[PDB]
Amino acid sequence: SGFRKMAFPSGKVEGCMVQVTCGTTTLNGLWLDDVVYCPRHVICTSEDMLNPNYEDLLIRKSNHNFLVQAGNVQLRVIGHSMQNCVLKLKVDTANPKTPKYKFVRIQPGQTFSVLACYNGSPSGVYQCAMRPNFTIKGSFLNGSCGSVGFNIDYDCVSFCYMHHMELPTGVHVGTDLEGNFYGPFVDRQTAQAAGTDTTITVNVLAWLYAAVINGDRWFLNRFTTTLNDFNLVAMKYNYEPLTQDHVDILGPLSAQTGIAVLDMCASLKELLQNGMNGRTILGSALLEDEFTPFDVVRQCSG
Amino acid sequence: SGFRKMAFPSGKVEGCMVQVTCGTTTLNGLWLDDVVYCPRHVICTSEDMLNPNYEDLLIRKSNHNFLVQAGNVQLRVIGHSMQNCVLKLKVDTANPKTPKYKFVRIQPGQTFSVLACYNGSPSGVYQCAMRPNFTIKGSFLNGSCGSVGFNIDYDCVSFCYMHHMELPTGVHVGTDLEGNFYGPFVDRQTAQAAGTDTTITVNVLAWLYAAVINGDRWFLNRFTTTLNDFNLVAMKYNYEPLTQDHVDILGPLSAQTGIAVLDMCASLKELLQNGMNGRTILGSALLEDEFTPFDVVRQCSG
Repeated sequence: SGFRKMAFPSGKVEGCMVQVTCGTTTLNGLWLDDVVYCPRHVICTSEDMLNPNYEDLLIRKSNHNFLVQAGNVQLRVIGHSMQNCVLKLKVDTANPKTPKYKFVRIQPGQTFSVLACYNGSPSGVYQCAMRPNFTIKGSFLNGSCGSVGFNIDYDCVSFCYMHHMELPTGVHVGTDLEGNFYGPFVDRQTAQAAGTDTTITVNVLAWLYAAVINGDRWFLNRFTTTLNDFNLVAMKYNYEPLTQDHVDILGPLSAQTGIAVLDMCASLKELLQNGMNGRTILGSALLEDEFTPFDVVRQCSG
Repeated sequence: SGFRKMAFPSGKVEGCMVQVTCGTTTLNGLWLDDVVYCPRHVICTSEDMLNPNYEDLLIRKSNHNFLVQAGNVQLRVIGHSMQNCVLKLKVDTANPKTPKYKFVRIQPGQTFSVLACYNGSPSGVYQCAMRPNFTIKGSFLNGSCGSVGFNIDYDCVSFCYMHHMELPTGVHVGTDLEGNFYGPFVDRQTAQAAGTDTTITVNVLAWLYAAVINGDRWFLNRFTTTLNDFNLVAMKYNYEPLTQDHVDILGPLSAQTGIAVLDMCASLKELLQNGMNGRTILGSALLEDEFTPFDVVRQCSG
């Protein structure tokens, strides 16, 4: 037992991380087969980032302007291409360490592991959620751009995130591996509004189930509720509205615990309206929304 | 910016994890050079764990009773030995993936990454602290025994923990890699008292520094305190007493922030006596003690 915010083992991704240099700027890239993926702002000076014309800036670069280094190995760049906001550098060598992989565009509220890297070298791994407003609350310093987020499904690494920018607000934004930003953001150093965030209700419910499974039951109450009544409270507290799809996803956890989804909603309602009276749930004094129903089942069944 | 509970990249450790089977019991082992390390209770039935005589139980085993599997590879066991509470199985092949490594006995209050494994396969990685009372609050299911905790220092993996048991209280206990338990625990299924825990004060101070660095400054106050006055409050709140060694370790963080250690102690005092008034610090509604001063500096300087 016990419940931890758990990342995926990072080895498979560690083998794909490289350093990419173009003029003065250095950041991380992802080396899969004979392609290196990295943020296209690797081609920008710090002055350029105020208002870059990426097409013009890239036209001034040739294959040999891109300096790609895997550990001490140098890769030879034989093609370059811009797809949305990623650069794809064709290199002459297939990464011997390419895992089985897919590129996926995750949905807001889903979770993934981030391997934070600097200069193409891994620093740490942590689990995080794509917020409803498509930001992430990460740990990313200068040089972390191009670090990637992923999930693992048996043997297969599903890459879902490439880090591009820190907003002035301190939250993080980035793209899928086809270079499309999550959310309304652009790769330019301007004020950008993320817009209102909300709490991922189905994940909070999943974590309350996790808590019941682990012995934390103090929040179970004698009430129930309706979907529409619960959603009136969700709206007041800036929780995402609960739908039947969410109810369905919680089914297995409802079955394991013998607690009906709508009864758990009633417990949650009481916590929203009354707080936690200084108590804790799985060591948190707040309601945790960074576990999905799948995260909880994985962790509970090994 | 941003501050996350960050594990070390696990690849180097993933390559050393194997499955060890002896009679019916299967758990994880650590394959380094030509030795496999695993918990000695791999030789126990579930009945044996009430009161095992490990010497007698092992005398009934031969090299060929130990079934060691790395992925699909089978290792051949050519020697077996019990050191304290670990078994050391000599195998005929050196692990080609042995990283540079050391075995270390960490001190209470230090942190490490855990690669949680089942059947010799990695499931997840997370960061945790050795509690003052030498337990850990992990996520460990049946089959996770032999999973290991580690730190990485450049190229070198310092293994510090092997998981052995879940206490009835739900906390986790284990050994260093020489097989000596941390704390007063034994590898027997009996009630075992962990004894009073306390909060790792120097780590809470380190995390308040982390918060200042990241913009969370609301808790900075106009007071200061003495070491002895602060320690009178620490004792009341079951915080470890602060010493000058701890003050010294916080020096670099005091320097970066321009906040004297004793002034940060005064902020902490006020939080202990007044709570957090429903506020948060780095997204936590509680005082976090699972970051060491070194953890904070690593994360702040990449």
